[PDB]
Amino acid sequence: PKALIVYGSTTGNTEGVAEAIAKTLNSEGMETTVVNVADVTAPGLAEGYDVVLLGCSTWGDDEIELQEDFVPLYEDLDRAGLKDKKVGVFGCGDSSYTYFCGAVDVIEKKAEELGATLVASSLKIDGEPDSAEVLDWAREVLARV
Amino acid sequence: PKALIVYGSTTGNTEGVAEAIAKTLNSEGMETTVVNVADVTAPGLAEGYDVVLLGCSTWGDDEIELQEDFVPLYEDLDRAGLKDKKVGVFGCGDSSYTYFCGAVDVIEKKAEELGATLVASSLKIDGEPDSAEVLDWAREVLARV
Ligand SMILES: Cc1cc2nc3c(=O)[nH]c(=O)nc-3n(C[C@H](O)[C@H](O)[C@H](O)COP(=O)(O)O)c2cc1C
Ligand SMILES: Cc1cc2nc3c(=O)[nH]c(=O)nc-3n(C[C@H](O)[C@H](O)[C@H](O)COP(=O)(O)O)c2cc1C
Repeated sequence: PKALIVYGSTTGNTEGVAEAIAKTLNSEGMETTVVNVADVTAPGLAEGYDVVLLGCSTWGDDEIELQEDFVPLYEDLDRAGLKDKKVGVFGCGDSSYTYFCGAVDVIEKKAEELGATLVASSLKIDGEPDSAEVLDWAREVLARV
Repeated sequence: PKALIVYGSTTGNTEGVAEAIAKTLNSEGMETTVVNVADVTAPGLAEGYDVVLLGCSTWGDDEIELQEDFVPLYEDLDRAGLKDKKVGVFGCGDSSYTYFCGAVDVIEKKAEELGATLVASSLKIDGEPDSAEVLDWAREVLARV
């Protein structure tokens, strides 16, 4: 099977989680392409992948701001081919702020409204990722695809 | 059975939806308590209710914000006794915005992480509330009590 990981990341945190997910998936025979969301467009993006993992950090002062590179994909996510596609959502944040990983909830709800199959409960990284939590999430995705 | 309807509303729209839902529930034999979230504190809020309906509009000048009175309830929602509780989420918004009722997305996701049972898909109200849409949702809730 093939996986796509698309991430929005300002300081590299969510990018590092994407890369760590991909290293496991690739090691377990699921060919995985990791791309900055800034470099993709929505139409047909999920077609041809058996699973798509969406990563996005949360920013904004006293608000949920999606990491800015992700917003155009969120706006047009209805064109990506997610109906009955396996999806998982992840992202970095920090529980000292108001809406801890709120972008992850916003993106996961839209995926669900668009008919995606959510492979696992979302991965919400508080601060610096722990390799155990990232690895177990990658194993859920593998088990479900 | 007893229903709690807790709402955050700045211009009265989600308040008016709360009242319309309550009319339905009360006409179908529930004892409904309606409260503005500005007047409550989180600890133990849900205790003794058969179903809890959480209503909140979407604000924020630039991005997603919960209606301001709801924010402290959301932040301390873990104290509200939602584990194994039947919950429904509703809210007003405007689909001209990027994040249409994004406060509903965020509250719904948190309620499920806290172990609540969602009794119905969440109700997202676009602009002026439609009485048929509200009534259909209230009847979905009543059938799960
Ligand atoms: C001004 C500002 C606002 C933030 N707001 C949030 C927030 O609302 N929720 C959250 O969980 N984390 C919040 N964060 C934490 C960032 O998501 C966190 O630093 C994350 O590691 C960034 O990931 P990235 O490098 O992939 O962009 C905020 C950080 C800053 C500096
Ligand atoms: C400044 C401002 C920001 C808003 N932002 C959003 C938004 O991000 N998403 C949305 O769906 N609706 C948004 N709305 C629409 C309000 O949610 C809508 O007017 C609603 O009826 C208010 O309900 P309330 O009277 O219960 O507070 C915004 C409205 C205003 C005035």
